[PDB]
Amino acid sequence: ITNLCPFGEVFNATRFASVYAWNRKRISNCVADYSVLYNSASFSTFKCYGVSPTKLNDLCFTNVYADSFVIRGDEVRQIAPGQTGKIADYNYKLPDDFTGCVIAWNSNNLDSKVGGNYNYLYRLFRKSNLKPFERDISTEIYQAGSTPCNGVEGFNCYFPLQSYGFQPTNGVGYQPYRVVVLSFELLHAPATVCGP
Amino acid sequence: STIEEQVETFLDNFNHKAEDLFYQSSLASWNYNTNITEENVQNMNIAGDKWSAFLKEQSTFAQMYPLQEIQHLTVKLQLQALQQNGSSVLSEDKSKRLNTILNTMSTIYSTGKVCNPDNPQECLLLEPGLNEIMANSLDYNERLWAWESWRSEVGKQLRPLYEEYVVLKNEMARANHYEDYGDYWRGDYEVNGVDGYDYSRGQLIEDVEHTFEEIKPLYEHLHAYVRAKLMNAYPSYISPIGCLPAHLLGDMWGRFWTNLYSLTVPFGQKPNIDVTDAMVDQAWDAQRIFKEAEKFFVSVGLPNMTQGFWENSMLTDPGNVQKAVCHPTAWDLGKGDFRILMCTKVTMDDFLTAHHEMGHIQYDMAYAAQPFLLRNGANEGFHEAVGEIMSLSAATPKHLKSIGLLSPDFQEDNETEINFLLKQALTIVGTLPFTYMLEKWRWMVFKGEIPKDQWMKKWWEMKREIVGVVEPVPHDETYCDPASLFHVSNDYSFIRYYTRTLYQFQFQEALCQAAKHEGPLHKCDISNSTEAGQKLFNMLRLGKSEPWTLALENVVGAKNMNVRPLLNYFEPLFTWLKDQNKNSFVGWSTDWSPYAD
Ligand SMILES: *[C@@H]1O[C@H](CO)[C@@H](O[C@@H]2O[C@H](CO)[C@@H](O[C@@H]3O[C@H](CO[C@H]4O[C@H](CO)[C@@H](O)[C@H](O)[C@@H]4O)[C@@H](O)[C@H](O[C@H]4O[C@H](CO)[C@@H](O)[C@H](O)[C@@H]4O)[C@@H]3O)[C@H](O)[C@H]2NC(C)=O)[C@H](O)[C@H]1NC(C)=O
Ligand SMILES: *[C@@H]1O[C@H](CO)[C@@H](O[C@@H]2O[C@H](CO)[C@@H](O[C@@H]3O[C@H](CO[C@H]4O[C@H](CO)[C@@H](O)[C@H](O[C@H]5O[C@H](CO)[C@@H](O)[C@H](O)[C@@H]5O)[C@@H]4O)[C@@H](O)[C@H](O)[C@@H]3O)[C@H](O)[C@H]2NC(C)=O)[C@H](O)[C@H]1NC(C)=O
Ligand SMILES: *[C@@H]1O[C@H](CO)[C@@H](O[C@@H]2O[C@H](CO)[C@@H](O[C@@H]3O[C@H](CO)[C@@H](O)[C@H](O)[C@@H]3O)[C@H](O)[C@H]2NC(C)=O)[C@H](O)[C@H]1NC(C)=O
Ligand SMILES: *[C@@H]1O[C@H](CO)[C@@H](O[C@@H]2O[C@H](CO)[C@@H](O)[C@H](O)[C@H]2NC(C)=O)[C@H](O)[C@H]1NC(C)=O
Ligand SMILES: *[C@@H]1O[C@H](CO)[C@@H](O[C@@H]2O[C@H](CO)[C@@H](O)[C@H](O)[C@H]2NC(C)=O)[C@H](O)[C@H]1NC(C)=O
Ligand SMILES: *[C@@H]1O[C@H](CO)[C@@H](O)[C@H](O)[C@H]1NC(C)=O
Ligand SMILES: [Zn+2]
Repeated sequence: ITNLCPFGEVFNATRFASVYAWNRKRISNCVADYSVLYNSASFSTFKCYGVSPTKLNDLCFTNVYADSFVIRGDEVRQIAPGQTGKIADYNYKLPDDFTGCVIAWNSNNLDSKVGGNYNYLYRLFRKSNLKPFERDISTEIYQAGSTPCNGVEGFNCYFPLQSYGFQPTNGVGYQPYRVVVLSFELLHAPATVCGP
Repeated sequence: STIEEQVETFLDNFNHKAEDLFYQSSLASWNYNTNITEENVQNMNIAGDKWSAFLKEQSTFAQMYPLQEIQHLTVKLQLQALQQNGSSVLSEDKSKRLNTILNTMSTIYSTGKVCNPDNPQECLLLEPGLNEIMANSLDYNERLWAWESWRSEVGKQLRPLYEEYVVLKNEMARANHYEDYGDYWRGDYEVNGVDGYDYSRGQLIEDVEHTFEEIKPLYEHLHAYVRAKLMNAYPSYISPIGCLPAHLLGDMWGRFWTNLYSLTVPFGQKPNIDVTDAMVDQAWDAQRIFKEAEKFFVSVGLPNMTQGFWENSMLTDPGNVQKAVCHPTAWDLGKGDFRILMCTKVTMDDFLTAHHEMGHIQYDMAYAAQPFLLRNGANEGFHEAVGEIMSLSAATPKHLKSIGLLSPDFQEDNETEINFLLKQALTIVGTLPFTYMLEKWRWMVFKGEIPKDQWMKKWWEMKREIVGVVEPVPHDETYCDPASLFHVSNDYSFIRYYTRTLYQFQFQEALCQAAKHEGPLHKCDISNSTEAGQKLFNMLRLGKSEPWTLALENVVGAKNMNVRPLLNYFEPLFTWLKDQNKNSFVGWSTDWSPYAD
């Protein structure tokens, strides 16, 4: 088919999604040269699991997914199999044995404005942890007490979404990092994504 | 759904919502402190009022959880903090009024200026104008004019402010069930609910006074020895039994006798341990200074300063244009933003202070991982001590030869050790009576033992009695000479410098065992000692999660502060001063003063 993959559409996007409502795009009917991604060398974190990148290039799949979102720098450590923390519990959970790749780069110059960028949210509370690749955007008020909340914040009643604060002056750990998680799938259906 | 589980959730919700609002307050306060304009005060006022209203909101929620039901003390201590009411107790007018009072003093100190009598168009700031006079001038009248005009033209402005400041600060403290504002400040050292490690706020005074009595004999001989050399420096102006005149002490208030080294050096023929000349001769700038301090901490395994440190810190006087708080401040703004504000000059003084306030920063960085409310030193004394651990190693001649500020031929001998010990003593010993006396004056003013009527009377009584320093000019009650010092005027507890001075030798003692340096403690220079740094680090990462009595034992093996390490440091100088003073008076009479009646 010889259509180069729209990687430029996801990695170079003007805007990314908040992590609590991460965004996934299916890559179909395309030829993916995966080496050109690692050879951009812009990235701070580029780890693959359940597959070798060298071998990954000469390999076919029925479909490829790219999940994009943004979190704090020191929280990127949670985008890895079998991890615990605020993000992997209530925002984006990878399975413990995982085939795919995790890519992240510092997004300070792009997603932090003077005075603060608050459009980026993250889920802070939830009744139970997320199953892998589960996604939750409920806005119901978390109840921590025997007393009901009546749908408003209050005592032992906390709105479950919190806002990221990104200023240019923040330490590296508090700076905004952009994350892309590459899922591969193999169905009983014709492969639509290959390398050269 | 147990009470302990709800509180953990409530603290977590707090820790996440709190971080940004504090960061905003820090960020606005940075703008004012770096650049005093009326606008930046308004913006700073708004950020702090927003943060204060958040705490009052959370405090109301926090006060609904029964405190005694919390088991783990680490959690219990955070919950306890959030119930404090703080300044919310003050009525809205009284709250705004005190904020206005504090800002007015804050500005007066950093921007007040006294003009020359012969020429009224040349006016001088405290820094760098007056500090320089008090630090290098050898003329009595010049030092006298700088000393007296600052007190009379600026201190008298602070008097009616401090009067109402005491009243409101007292209102707020006594409403939080402390006996006075002095009690509130002492509560920083308080430890409760931990068998064998508790520390009562009253215990702090007992310890400070008890430790002080062992320092008196060392100080008296240092005092007697300095007065002897001074009697040659200022011929007819010094009594051989009298107190020392305050303006002859080396800086604006006589807090550090450091600049008296030039007049009081024991062996002038030996090469200079005051590297100020070498720094100037080698064309050092402030960049070089802080890089040599950064390089130091790295030598023991501590991290480089963040990129945001070198980018955002103010390390030189911004100029005539921008008006800034030139006092050395070390800033943990939260969210990983670390900064230092300091109007650096090329002096050994600033070189050592760079190591000091950078040690402050390393501590801030080490406990960054803690939950929000535990991000803080174990107590005020710990925080103000880490930097002086380094200042102790950096100042040693061995370290100075190591970095090239002493000639590579210079080798230590006994006269050299005495020279070094004497300078260290002028800085470290000299400040102890000064520091203790000041804090006692405040504690008595706050408690109410000194009436509004006799503030300056009792202040100078204690200066002659304790510090052995006399005022050159009689000051009535229109003055407020305590307020003329940065800490008094900018609302900072001062006892933190007394306890840090005892702490630093306890820590040094334990670190020179870790580097297994053999010899006298005054030649230590822990450097290239990963083993030493890691021992110090393991205590810094704790922040305030453990009681300082415990954390202090974990390093030095002592539940409480001790002066034995401090006196063991200066022991060789102690015997030396005793021999120098055999034909000189030691002590002083309170009665002689350098003026009539
Ligand atoms: C903590 O750890 C650091 C790192 O190890 C130490 O810094 C090192 O210090 C040593 C000495 O201060 C440096 O070693 C070399 O020292 C030479 C001194 O010359 C010698 O003196 C006589 C002869 O004159 C001899 O006994 C013996 O050879 C001495 O070494 C310097 O002159 C050298 O500098 C030269 O470097 C280059 C390299 O060829 C030349 O081109 C130059 O022209 C110059 O002459 C040499 O540097 C060592 O380099 C330092 N290391 C680093 C990384 O800087 C600290 O001293 C230590 N601190 C403490 C407190 O222990
Ligand atoms: C030390 O601190 C001082 C603080 O006083 C700093 O001095 C200030 O420097 C900043 C530099 O950013 C200046 O701010 C700028 O002001 C510009 C003025 O623009 C006028 O015209 C506009 C027409 O479009 C108008 O919008 C504007 O403001 C009005 O509308 C605003 C809402 O739109 C409203 O909020 C305002 O209140 C006002 O009603 C003005 O009429 C502006 O265009 C810039 O965007 C910028 O904001 C300040 O003027 C300086 N303050 C002074 C001179 O007093 C100083 O820089 C600091 N030092 C250092 C080293 O940084
Ligand atoms: C996101 O955007 C950047 C650019 O903003 C992409 O990087 C660009 O990659 C192309 C690859 O074709 C580079 O073009 C090359 O230029 C040389 C010039 O001599 C030419 O000889 C080559 O044949 C090739 O065409 C381009 O220079 C490079 N730009 C930058 C600034 O590095 C990046 O690939 C995009 N991301 C994705 C996933 O597509
Ligand atoms: C902090 O201030 C609040 C002000 O509300 C105090 O709460 C009050 O406590 C007294 C005595 O316990 C009651 O009479 C009031 O009814 C309480 N407030 C309300 C809203 O009813 C609180 O006591 C103060 N903090 C401490 C430690 O006492
Ligand atoms: C701390 O910062 C200094 C100064 O930037 C670093 O020293 C540089 O190290 C790089 C490679 O490690 C060299 O290429 C440079 O020549 C060094 N000097 C400079 C840039 O002036 C040092 O490595 C840093 N240390 C740590 C632990 O991060
Ligand atoms: C330093 O004092 C020692 C103490 O024993 C003494 O013996 C010696 O004279 C001195 N060392 C010198 C002068 O190098
Ligand atoms: Zn300090």
